[PDB]
Amino acid sequence: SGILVFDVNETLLDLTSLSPLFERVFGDAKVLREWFPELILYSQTLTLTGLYRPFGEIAAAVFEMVAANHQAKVTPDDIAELKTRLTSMPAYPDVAPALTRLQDAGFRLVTLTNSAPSPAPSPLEKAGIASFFEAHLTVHSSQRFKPHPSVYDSTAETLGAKPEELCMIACHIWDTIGAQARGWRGGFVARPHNTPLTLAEVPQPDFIGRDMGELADQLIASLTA
Amino acid sequence: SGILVFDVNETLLDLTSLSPLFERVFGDAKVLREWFPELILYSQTLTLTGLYRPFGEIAAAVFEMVAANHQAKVTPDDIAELKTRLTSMPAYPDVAPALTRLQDAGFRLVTLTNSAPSPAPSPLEKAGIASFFEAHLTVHSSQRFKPHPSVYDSTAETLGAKPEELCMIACHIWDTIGAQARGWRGGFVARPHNTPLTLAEVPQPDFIGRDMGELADQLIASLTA
Repeated sequence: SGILVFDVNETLLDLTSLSPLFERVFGDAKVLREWFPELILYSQTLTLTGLYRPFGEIAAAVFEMVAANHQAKVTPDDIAELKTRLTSMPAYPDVAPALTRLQDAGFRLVTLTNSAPSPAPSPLEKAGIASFFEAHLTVHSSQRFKPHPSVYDSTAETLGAKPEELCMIACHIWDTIGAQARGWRGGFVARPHNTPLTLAEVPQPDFIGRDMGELADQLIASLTA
Repeated sequence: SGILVFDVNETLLDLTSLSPLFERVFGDAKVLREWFPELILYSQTLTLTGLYRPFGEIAAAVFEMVAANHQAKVTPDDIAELKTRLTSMPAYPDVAPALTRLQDAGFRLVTLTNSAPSPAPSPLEKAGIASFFEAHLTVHSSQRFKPHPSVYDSTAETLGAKPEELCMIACHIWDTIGAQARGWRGGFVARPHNTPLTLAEVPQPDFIGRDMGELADQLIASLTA
């Protein structure tokens, strides 16, 4: 049927589980929606400038920067808590059922994350959904972050797959744009606080679902059309 | 003496002048600090994937996306207002004095912006500070945004200048990182809600000021130390 390549943080695992840390440190859970795009921004800046550091180190550095920007106090224990929550986000309840149906439909399932290879147990293992996937790939071998082309290309090469066989699944349009620019298909799942970007000559996702169930429905239905 | 290459939006011109629009549309002026990094994120995503649209178009599209993320209504009026405000930000009071001091100390002054060329009068002309600068450069001919190396390289090329003669000045650490990776110096001015990113292996700015006056102190001091 094809190979479905899933983004992990926010797409499969619930980023809003971090909200209490932001509520406490900043007095405002909404700062999550400042910090996260700043993290992605700086990951792309390092990539563009020829620098690489593991994603989690950037996450901590950006948390400290955002703290400083809000004049909010941060301790070594706050950073520890950030690590704890970021590496242990629970799976949305729509995930295990959707992955089950995609497997039943004959799709091969893979993950691809900006996060560095993790000591066991990984975030996916802690969430109890790691075993759905035949491979768990990361940006390690590319030393560059999404949406750099090397990331998708090295993934395709690793899987022995052509672009036409692959579909990148994410709640981040930057990730689907990245994959589609390399000739993959893109499937967008509309997690809270994520919507597509409508901009001329920027590719729109091939599939859109309001949640993982609906996206899976569309992926499965497109097999019979 | 050297050439000082200034970022424009937020660095020289006051981005908080947009706050009332965010207050009206979102009920919360602080959404400025979610939209702006999303805008920079998407500018770098387009650059990484080989796509280009003018910065203002991205700004509008990201405004619409952030609005949708907040379930906030957006009208054509709001979009025209964003355009008007983004092209009419006033100069901070500290700018003209700092530029006068730097010019009188013998520095050559240039601007470099992600923003596309405008018809006259430019935002810098309207703000009354365009005359300090010998050149006004943009990423538009490069069709790539900061911090892509092409931006800084094509700038040095246009000026007929060597990297050792150039210093990038910005309140955005992504911009200084971009320039320093090309062997320019970097000068950071700490505009409200901007602070440096402390990350191993990523160069710190050569010069740091809490305002343009303090940064100019440091630049001027470096001439005879």
